[PDB]
Amino acid sequence: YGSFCTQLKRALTGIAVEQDKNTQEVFAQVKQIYKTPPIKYFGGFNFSQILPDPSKPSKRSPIEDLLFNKVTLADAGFIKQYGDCLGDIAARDLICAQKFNGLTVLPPLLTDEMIAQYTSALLAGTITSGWTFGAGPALQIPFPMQMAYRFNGIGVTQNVLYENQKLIANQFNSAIGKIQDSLSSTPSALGKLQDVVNHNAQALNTLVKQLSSKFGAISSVLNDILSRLDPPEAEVQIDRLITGRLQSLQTYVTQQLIRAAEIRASANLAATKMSECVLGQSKRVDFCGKGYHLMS
Amino acid sequence: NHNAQALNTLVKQLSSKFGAISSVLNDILSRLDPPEAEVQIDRLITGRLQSLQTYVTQQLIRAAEIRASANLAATKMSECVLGQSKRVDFCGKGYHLMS
Amino acid sequence: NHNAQALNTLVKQLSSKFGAISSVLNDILSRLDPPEAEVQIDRLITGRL
Amino acid sequence: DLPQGFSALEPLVDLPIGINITRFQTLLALHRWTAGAAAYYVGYLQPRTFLLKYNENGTITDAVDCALDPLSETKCTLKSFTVEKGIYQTSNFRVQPTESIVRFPNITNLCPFHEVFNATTFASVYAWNRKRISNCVADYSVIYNFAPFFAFKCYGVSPTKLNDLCFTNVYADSFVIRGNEVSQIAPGQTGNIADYNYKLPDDFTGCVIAWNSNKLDSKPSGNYNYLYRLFRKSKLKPFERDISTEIYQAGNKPCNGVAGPNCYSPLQSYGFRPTYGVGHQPYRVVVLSFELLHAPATVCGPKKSTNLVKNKCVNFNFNGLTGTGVLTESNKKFLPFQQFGRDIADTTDAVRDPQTLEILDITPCSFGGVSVITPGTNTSNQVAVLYQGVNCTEVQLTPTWRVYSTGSNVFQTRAGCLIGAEYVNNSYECDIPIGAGICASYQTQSQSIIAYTMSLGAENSVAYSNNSIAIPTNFTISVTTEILPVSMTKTSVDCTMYICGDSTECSNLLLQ
Amino acid sequence: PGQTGNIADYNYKLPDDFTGCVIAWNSNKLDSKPSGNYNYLYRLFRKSKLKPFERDISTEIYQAGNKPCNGVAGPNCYSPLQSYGFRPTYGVGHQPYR
Amino acid sequence: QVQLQESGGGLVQAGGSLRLSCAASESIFRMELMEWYHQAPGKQRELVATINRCGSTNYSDSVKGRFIISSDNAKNSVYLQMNSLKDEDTAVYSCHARTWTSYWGRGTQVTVSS
Ligand SMILES: *[C@@H]1O[C@H](CO)[C@@H](O[C@@H]2O[C@H](CO)[C@@H](O)[C@H](O)[C@H]2NC(C)=O)[C@H](O)[C@H]1NC(C)=O
Ligand SMILES: *[C@@H]1O[C@H](CO)[C@@H](O[C@@H]2O[C@H](CO)[C@@H](O)[C@H](O)[C@H]2NC(C)=O)[C@H](O)[C@H]1NC(C)=O
Ligand SMILES: *[C@@H]1O[C@H](CO)[C@@H](O[C@@H]2O[C@H](CO)[C@@H](O)[C@H](O)[C@H]2NC(C)=O)[C@H](O)[C@H]1NC(C)=O
Ligand SMILES: *[C@@H]1O[C@H](CO)[C@@H](O)[C@H](O)[C@H]1NC(C)=O
Ligand SMILES: *[C@@H]1O[C@H](CO)[C@@H](O)[C@H](O)[C@H]1NC(C)=O
Ligand SMILES: *[C@@H]1O[C@H](CO)[C@@H](O)[C@H](O)[C@H]1NC(C)=O
Ligand SMILES: *[C@@H]1O[C@H](CO)[C@@H](O)[C@H](O)[C@H]1NC(C)=O
Ligand SMILES: *[C@@H]1O[C@H](CO)[C@@H](O)[C@H](O)[C@H]1NC(C)=O
Ligand SMILES: *[C@@H]1O[C@H](CO)[C@@H](O)[C@H](O)[C@H]1NC(C)=O
Ligand SMILES: *[C@@H]1O[C@H](CO)[C@@H](O)[C@H](O)[C@H]1NC(C)=O
Ligand SMILES: *[C@@H]1O[C@H](CO)[C@@H](O)[C@H](O)[C@H]1NC(C)=O
Repeated sequence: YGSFCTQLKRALTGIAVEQDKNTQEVFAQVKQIYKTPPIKYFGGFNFSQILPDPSKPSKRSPIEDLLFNKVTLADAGFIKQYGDCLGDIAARDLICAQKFNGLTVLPPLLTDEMIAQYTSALLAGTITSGWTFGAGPALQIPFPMQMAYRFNGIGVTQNVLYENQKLIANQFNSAIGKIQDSLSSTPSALGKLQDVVNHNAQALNTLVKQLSSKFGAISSVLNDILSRLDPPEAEVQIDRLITGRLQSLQTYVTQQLIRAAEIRASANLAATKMSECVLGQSKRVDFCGKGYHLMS
Repeated sequence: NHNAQALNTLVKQLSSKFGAISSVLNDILSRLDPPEAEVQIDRLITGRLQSLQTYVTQQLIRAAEIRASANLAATKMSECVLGQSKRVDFCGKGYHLMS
Repeated sequence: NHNAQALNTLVKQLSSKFGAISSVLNDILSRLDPPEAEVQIDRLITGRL
Repeated sequence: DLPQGFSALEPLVDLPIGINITRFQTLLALHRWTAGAAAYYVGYLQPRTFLLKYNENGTITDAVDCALDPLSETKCTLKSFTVEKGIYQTSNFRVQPTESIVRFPNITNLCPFHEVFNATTFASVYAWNRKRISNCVADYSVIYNFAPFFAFKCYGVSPTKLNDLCFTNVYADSFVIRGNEVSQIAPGQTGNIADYNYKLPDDFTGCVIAWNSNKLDSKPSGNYNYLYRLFRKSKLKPFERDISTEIYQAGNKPCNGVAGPNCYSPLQSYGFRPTYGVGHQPYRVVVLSFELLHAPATVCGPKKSTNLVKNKCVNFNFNGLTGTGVLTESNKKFLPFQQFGRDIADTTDAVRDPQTLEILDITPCSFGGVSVITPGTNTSNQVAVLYQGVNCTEVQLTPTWRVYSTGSNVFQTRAGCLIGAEYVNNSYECDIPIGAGICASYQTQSQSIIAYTMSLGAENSVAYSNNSIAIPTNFTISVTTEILPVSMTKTSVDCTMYICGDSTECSNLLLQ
Repeated sequence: PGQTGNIADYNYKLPDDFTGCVIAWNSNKLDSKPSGNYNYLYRLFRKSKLKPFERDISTEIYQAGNKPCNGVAGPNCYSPLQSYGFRPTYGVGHQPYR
Repeated sequence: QVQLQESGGGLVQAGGSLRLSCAASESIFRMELMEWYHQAPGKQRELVATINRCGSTNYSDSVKGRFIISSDNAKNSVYLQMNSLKDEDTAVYSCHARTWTSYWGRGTQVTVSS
């Protein structure tokens, strides 16, 4: 029938490489891993709700823990050992059915611990250095002075902060505190991240279920066709199944290509936001929040 | 490299039988009789149409990606070259001077 | 213009034989026998899909 | 020894021998006798796949075997003689079965096909007989010895494959019809026989056997013992008979039991004579109808039943259902009337043993994918092999080459297990990505091809104090480059030349 | 091509990719006798099926038991060369065909 | 299942002779390389002798004129014929073979009394 399968494999391999490229581009802006000082006192600002928690083995901040627990995952790409499928617990899930038909899920190159380390490095750098660590060597500065200069950036003089430090610190602490409860209470907060998993699972399940159609033949099982018909009268039946399954595979591959393109666009936007709102201050309207931007 | 590979694959697709008895139309026309030839020619026609459709769709997707890249390049030329940019890490690493 | 052209082409595609003896299902179901009509209806179904 | 290099071989002679050959022999010439000595090399060919290279002169100057080592398999897959640095996917690995098992019921009797195919009398078409066959071993190769017909005519199956399948019940219908009405005994047919006397369903699965019987059903005066129905209010439903005899009415007034005007008898007798044309001579017809497997099977051919094995990748044949897999014990609670078990993809996964009423579960044998990690061929010929998504305790395998495990060449990662690489505690930048936080590279000197954990970046820690600042005292001007694609190649394609060429019939076919 | 039976796998076997023609015609007026033609034979027993375009000529006493035949057609010992019985009063399905 | 196993080590007086018999479980006609390494206590391993598929044989400086390496084709094995033993030849000997992945033997002890 030609070389359709080489094309399908090439397309899927390209998408698989593109995903790792997206993650690496987004999360790896800085090439030095900074450490926060042992003593946590930044003029009254409470950063304990975003800095890593050393007590837990995972070394993740409480908000990161809430986000990770809020989004469920279907397949993590780990060792789905054949022994588990053969264990015969009388509960045959969809993963074993997908595995038995030649569809597999590969694991990402960057484990969650590495991403957490990258995020913690970025947070420590932007807390102890300001925005200088994104344009050269990291230069230390006290946090109230950095806040004064960020205030001066938006057209409000410095003396507004130094005479209102306690009130601003309390407001910032309360605003940070309300975020966790807002995330927990809302049921559909993380819908964008869940839709990806749901769509991929639906596509794979539809591809698996497509195997039970006749496509005009006398049976949907090749062994029955081979054992019930003459040697030269079975090709005219097998051809219909082959054509139908090739059509299904082509449809799945095209859909995956389009979805990958959209996700790549989103990843590029996220990388731009990270480079412009985190490593510096932005004067663009409604790009890094609503209002006058200070930091992210 | 990608364009050359696509064209070469499209050319090489012409040597497949697609279930017919031969991949050359002259052999099919000169061996079988007028009424039957069709049941064989239709297979080749369908296969070649499928190959052409696949190639066209792939070209469309690649063209969309290249257009996105070209738009980004035009924006970079308008902002970094014809002026100075205060956007961080848009026109180089560091503080921008010119391009 | 593009949307209208796409819709008009999709409508006009219904007048092609796709290798069958006729492009109207009633003619195929009135001229040929029950067990033979299928080999003709399948071509139209595949083409329209 | 045999010299290095390549030299292709060219054919001379092909002959139509057409005999068994199992052994051969070499002759020698001895002068007279006198002493002598000879030497010769003998090798055995095997079915292989090669990649041969032709130079500009048309001669074969190089070849690559595709089943010698992972590098050669990668070269064959890429269709090239050079491989660049990276990780490629080459093939899959599967476990082949060991033996075969067959399980058939406890059937000893022989099916009674003799009493059907000749009984010196056949029932009329309007009231046809019907015999039910069950609980017997069916031999369809003896049917040819009972009736002088030409060939079968089967719709759902093939005549030569009837000795393997195992059915639930068989039905035989017999009658006598006219010569030109035989073509009406088929699915989707309309005629006097089809819709008034004997109607076949649209999804028929069986065979039709019709043969001429002019020497038994014909008389010089004329046979009048065979009748058929002519008038009927409505068409027949599939597999239905009518026996009732009455006076059909074709008018408004009632017949009142007399065949007067608009009153006829819907039972016309065939007139059979020995001087008629072929299309009018009597034909004896027997239809065999098969019932597929939904209940315990009862009728099928003479296949021996072997022993039952478990926990082994084996081939199975349960009542005509053939496959390969691993059969284990079952915790499923089958109902008494159930015999099979189906899954999401609608394939059998739980079966009931025909001899002992026991349930078995089927699982496909182990399989997986293989990736080859290699540096450039310009550097070295050594590779590492990654079995994807497999606990590295499992590893007749499909690939021809076999791996041998030493103490330290086998490593287990979260993406499978890696053979031919050495693990180290050092952390460098990633070179050849493998899986979850693992990379591989080539060492200077399996000692070569080391696998390590990728390093995020150099460690740092900026001193922070609430009365200290750091101010630069010098600058540096830097110039960097950034590359961006803009446009690609513009191509145009011609339909008629690509699909059909200079042919005219193909273009006419494509026009529609 | 792709047929199974006595003739197909024990006497004459055709390949699955056959490219040719078959010509068969009735010869009842030449190959039939009132007493019965016995000059045409066919093989009945064979250990294994025939490869395409392969013939067999050897005449031997086929063994259907564990004990050796020892050259006598006794118990579980037969002759795998059965003679066609051709008569002019047979049905069409039994008449000889060339 | 193990690729290579060596045998022949023991106690031998100075000036004697010995034979080492590294036997492989795969056809040696595709191994492309058979190497002998010796490690004495206190130092690292050092190359001893090398034989390749074509037939070329190589030795290091402290080898030539003392002992040789050969191989027969009746049984899959590589033989090293230790001759003219001296004190520093006491070491553990290993055999190595690389087709597309290096296979290492267990090694055997060789001690010479002086
Ligand atoms: C910064 O915020 C954290 C969490 O809101 C504070 O930790 C709380 O401390 C009080 C008293 O020390 C405890 O009763 C709470 O249980 C703590 N919260 C949690 C979640 O454990 C922390 O004290 C704040 N920083 C300062 C300087 O007050
Ligand atoms: C800032 O850096 C520049 C370049 O790194 C310094 O200029 C160098 O000075 C040394 C010592 O006089 C010369 O040997 C080099 O040739 C100079 N480099 C160039 C490119 O001219 C400069 O001195 C530094 N600033 C200060 C205040 O020392
Ligand atoms: C291929 O070559 C080997 C050695 O070159 C052959 O030698 C046989 O090796 C086996 C394994 O030890 C012995 O059991 C036989 O007795 C050897 N044959 C002899 C001594 O004549 C052998 O023909 C092949 N070995 C394989 C295929 O493993
Ligand atoms: C190819 O053939 C030409 C003509 O004989 C000859 O000159 C040339 O050397 C050949 N090339 C090779 C590689 O042998
Ligand atoms: C049925 O078969 C034979 C033909 O072989 C037929 O002549 C006869 O009427 C029946 N058999 C017997 C034994 O009567
Ligand atoms: C069965 O009964 C109905 C009811 O009278 C009658 O109309 C019909 O013709 C009969 N036969 C069939 C096949 O329905
Ligand atoms: C079938 O026969 C075998 C052998 O005689 C016996 O072991 C088995 O119990 C029988 N099963 C049934 C259902 O008759
Ligand atoms: C692999 O199998 C071994 C066999 O006992 C087991 O100890 C181990 O936990 C398994 N590992 C994984 C990742 O399945
Ligand atoms: C690499 O790290 C593991 C974990 O501590 C350790 O057990 C292993 O011995 C290390 N490698 C070497 C060569 O020591
Ligand atoms: C920050 O200020 C506090 C005053 O409350 C002082 O105790 C502390 O030492 C200062 N930080 C450093 C690093 O000296
Ligand atoms: C050829 O000979 C072998 C051994 O004598 C035998 O098993 C086989 O049936 C014969 N015929 C064919 C077609 O192989």
